[PDB]
Amino acid sequence: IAFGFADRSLPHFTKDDFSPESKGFVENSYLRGLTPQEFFFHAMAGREG
Amino acid sequence: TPALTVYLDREIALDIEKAKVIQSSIEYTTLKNVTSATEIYYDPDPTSTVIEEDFDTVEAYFSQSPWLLRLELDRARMLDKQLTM
Amino acid sequence: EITHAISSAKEQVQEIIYKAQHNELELKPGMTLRESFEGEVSRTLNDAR
Amino acid sequence: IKQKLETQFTCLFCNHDNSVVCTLDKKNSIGLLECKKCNLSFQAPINSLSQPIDIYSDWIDACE
Amino acid sequence: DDTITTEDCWTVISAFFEEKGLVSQQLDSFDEFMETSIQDLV
Amino acid sequence: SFRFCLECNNMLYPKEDKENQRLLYSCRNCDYTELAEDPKVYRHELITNIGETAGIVDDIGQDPTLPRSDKECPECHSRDCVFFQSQQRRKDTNMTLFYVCLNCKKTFRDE
Amino acid sequence: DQMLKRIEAHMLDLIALRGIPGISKVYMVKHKVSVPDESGEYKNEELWA
Amino acid sequence: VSTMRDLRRSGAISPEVSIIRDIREREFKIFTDVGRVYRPLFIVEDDESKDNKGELRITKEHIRKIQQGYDDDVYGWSSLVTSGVIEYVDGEEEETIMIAMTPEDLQTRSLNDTAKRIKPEMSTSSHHT
Amino acid sequence: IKLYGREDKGTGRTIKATLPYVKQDIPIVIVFRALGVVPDGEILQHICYDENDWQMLEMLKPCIEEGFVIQDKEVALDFIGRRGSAALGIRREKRIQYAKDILQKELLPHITQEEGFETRKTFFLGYMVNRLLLCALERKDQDDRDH
Ligand SMILES: [Zn+2]
Ligand SMILES: [Zn+2]
Ligand SMILES: [Zn+2]
Repeated sequence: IAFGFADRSLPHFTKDDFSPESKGFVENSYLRGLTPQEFFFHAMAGREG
Repeated sequence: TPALTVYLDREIALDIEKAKVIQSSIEYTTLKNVTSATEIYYDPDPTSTVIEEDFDTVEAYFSQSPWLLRLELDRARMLDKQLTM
Repeated sequence: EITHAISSAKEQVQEIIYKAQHNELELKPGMTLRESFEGEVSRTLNDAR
Repeated sequence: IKQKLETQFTCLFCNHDNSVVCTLDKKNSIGLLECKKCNLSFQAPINSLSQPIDIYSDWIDACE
Repeated sequence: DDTITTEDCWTVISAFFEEKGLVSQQLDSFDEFMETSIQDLV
Repeated sequence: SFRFCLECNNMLYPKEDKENQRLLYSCRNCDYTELAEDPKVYRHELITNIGETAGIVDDIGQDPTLPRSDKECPECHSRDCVFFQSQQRRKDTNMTLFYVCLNCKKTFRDE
Repeated sequence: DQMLKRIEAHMLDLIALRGIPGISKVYMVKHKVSVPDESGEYKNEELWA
Repeated sequence: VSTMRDLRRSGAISPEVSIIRDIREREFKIFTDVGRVYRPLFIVEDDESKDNKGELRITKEHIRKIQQGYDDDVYGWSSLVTSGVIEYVDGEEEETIMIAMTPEDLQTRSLNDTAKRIKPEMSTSSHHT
Repeated sequence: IKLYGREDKGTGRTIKATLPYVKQDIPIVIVFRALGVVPDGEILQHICYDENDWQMLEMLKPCIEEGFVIQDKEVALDFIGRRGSAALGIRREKRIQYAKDILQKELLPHITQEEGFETRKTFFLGYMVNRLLLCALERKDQDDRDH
């Protein structure tokens, strides 16, 4: 997931972070539900596909 | 993606240093690669220079248009190309 | 066990980050430090999942 | 390289349109104009930024 | 004062909705159009 | 860096003086001619590392969007500082981050 | 003056130190290849390329 | 910029007016245009001079007052907006801000349930504003 | 606007502008001179603001070199008015005035539409071309059109 916002993909994250989740890693599963950021990354992937 | 699948010679195919030598000889190289910085000088003196980055070098080396075409190369990249300046 | 594996993988990624940021991560053939970093991170996440 | 230009510009003397030939000659930075009807010619220095339209403008500024 | 619960946010949403509604911006732009656009263009 | 003429306001074009065999700084719309301090005429580089440490703004300490950090400040010795990476868009940018403090505003590398 | 910079720019590119032109880069690649064996069977063979 | 921010927060300037300062570029752009879009946002008071620091401006008092719908010396949504407890943000304004994705997330937290999603670590920066 | 010239190709890194109701591009310096600041010092001031950025100075240098024929507002204007996409026979009498009109009108009308603020246009144009040069240097990201 890229930095669609300036120097970050989302306003809810600080600038210049690189942790897996910080650039589009999902740790949860559907049963666990998805937090909004990972939901949105999945939605982006689905729209792309 | 233009590219070539190249097969070396049997001895080289199992050899690494020979393979690297062949690659370096084959891989295309230019001064721009080993070139690092360029500086155009009006060096009025054909017999010497008024810049100290090479003053002693020209003095030991020296022993028309006065404008100087002076440039710098990249030692690290120069040796990366298996060549010397 | 899944969570321990996820923690280990995220630790791997964080160590890769500390590696690259200190100008210590080795360069991949024909693939930049940023691109090598991305590849290593992606491989780590694939391994984790 | 010479470039003869049989242009559409109208010349003031014989009042025939497309009668002005704006042959640009940048070699000496000096232009050339010709008419096929009254044979009037115009002269003007031509920089690296002059065109047949600029040449015609200079001609109008000069003659009239 | 205390922490803001989630239902706090839900009633926030309800009040916002009741003021503006679903077609809020629609009617807003339509009204501003009829109000200022016509005379300004004239 | 190339400069113009003070009174003519046109660019100083360094023309050689063969008689003295020296470098000058000669305008063209005027005749104001001045000596050239350095025989260098023009200089251009190939590998660029400039602008990485020159893109600094004072009020950067007031931005909350940037993350904070406990990275010890070399000068102010604070434990609440922001960090970022160079603005250079080159594909080969090396991400040795330019840690910046609340006060010092110094692009320090603790490697 | 202008001639000197023209010469500078002209030489900056038109000097190839070595290598076949049109080859930006070459890779040192190893290759496995099935090789018939003396007794008659086949043996794979890692080999540079 | 702080002054004009508070100016619009009071309601003196229209909320739709967009005020954006570019710290890095040394630029300050303000927009008051038609056709711009926006969405509301809670305002986490971040001044390092009071208890509300890093805390919401809205409070249960406003909640009660809205539940009334009247002002206890009409109290509507626009009343909340004007009071300075609620602001909008357009697409561009969204970038230069740090939002708390949940009311809980405002307070720095201190478990292990297998039937729930997972919240972020948030440890790379020991300080949040 | 467009960064003419390629990296050490196309000769210098020149820039020429595109305008409404025209048919050709013009060197940027020329349109500066037709707007009041004929000298290149003012043009660079309005364009370059970190004189230490010699790199900016040398990318613009070909633009400055090519901007030496025009030295006043009237030649710059008739020059410009010569390419105003208008009829034939406007003569310098009215060509300069029409050029000044299109410098004022049809040009950044959102900034100003009257006289006396062509200086504001010059400052804004210098800023915009400075942004263009920064992008050419690529010290900043290309403005994401998808943003
Ligand atoms: Zn005729
Ligand atoms: Zn001068
Ligand atoms: Zn510090």
